[PDB]
Amino acid sequence: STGSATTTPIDSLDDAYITPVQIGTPAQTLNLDFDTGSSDLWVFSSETTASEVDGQTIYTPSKSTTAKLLSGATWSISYGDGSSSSGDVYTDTVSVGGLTVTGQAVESAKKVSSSFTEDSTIDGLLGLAFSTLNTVSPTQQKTFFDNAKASLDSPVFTADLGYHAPGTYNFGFIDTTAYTGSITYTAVSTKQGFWEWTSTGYAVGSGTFKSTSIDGIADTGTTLLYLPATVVSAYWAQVSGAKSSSSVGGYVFPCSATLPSFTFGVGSARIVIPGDYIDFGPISTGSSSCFGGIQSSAGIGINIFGDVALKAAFVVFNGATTPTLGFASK
Ligand SMILES: CN(Cc1ccccc1)[C@H]1[C@@H]2OC[C@@H](O2)[C@@H](N)[C@@H]1O
Repeated sequence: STGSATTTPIDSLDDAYITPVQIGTPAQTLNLDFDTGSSDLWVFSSETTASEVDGQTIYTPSKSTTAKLLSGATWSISYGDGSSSSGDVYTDTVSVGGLTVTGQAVESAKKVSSSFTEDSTIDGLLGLAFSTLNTVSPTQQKTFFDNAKASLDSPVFTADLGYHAPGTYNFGFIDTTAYTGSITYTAVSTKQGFWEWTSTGYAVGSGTFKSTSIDGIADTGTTLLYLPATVVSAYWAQVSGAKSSSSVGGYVFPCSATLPSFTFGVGSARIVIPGDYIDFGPISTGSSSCFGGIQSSAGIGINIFGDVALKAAFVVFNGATTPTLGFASK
């Protein structure tokens, strides 16, 4: 089998991407944030505290003839940005872009933090990291990808995120028309449950490439590119007037600036992030200070190749027995 679904930015800044997902019988379509940095599929639901729902589409398991309570199972997750959610669990039929999994754990939110409530366009998350990170207790549950894997033509999914435009998540096949040149594959460590890999270095604009190992994770659920402070300082030093602002929470730059590109290494290959991708606009409406798309990872504990990096590439998440990651230009 295969699946193919379009993923769409939630706003004009590409802050996140939503992908339609069919849950239950008859189908209830929810728009979920596909997140290669976590491993829970959870949704706003008829069980979510009423005051914490503001415009989201909810899953109502009582209206699904294939929904079954996973008795005794609960979940609770806290993300790196300080957001959180928790609840109980159903199993149900879940389809993404024509690919169907029966008996998928659908984690029903009873509680969500303010950041989720305030985002009316995101009806839940669909985790695509390794199932070892799944928070369901006392019986850990598998991701949609893990459940689908044996049935897929190939045990892979791909992320093809657009810049200020829709893109595509494919399951079970590699669309050879979707990228230019060749795909360069690189080793993955699953020791922390992430798609963790090591970039071979970086360049700023037309500058010389710096060969240096940068360990990080491929995370579609993170908006920006988080890299070591040395790297990030070298980038913003090429933008007149750019500075790190404690009050704002990162590097800002004059909105009148033209941003340089940023290149990162994948083995001997190079992925170029255009400067425009690194612009996240005025810090507040009408401000002439703009927020940077490359930020320091120093306060995170891990480097994160988020959407700013990933949208510059065609990315293969290879879930073979020994997983790997592939990057191509496009
Ligand atoms: C749950 N977050 C997305 C989100 C979606 C909607 C509202 C608020 C936040 C992020 C969070 O920031 C980085 C990391 O954790 C990421 N893997 C996760 O997807």
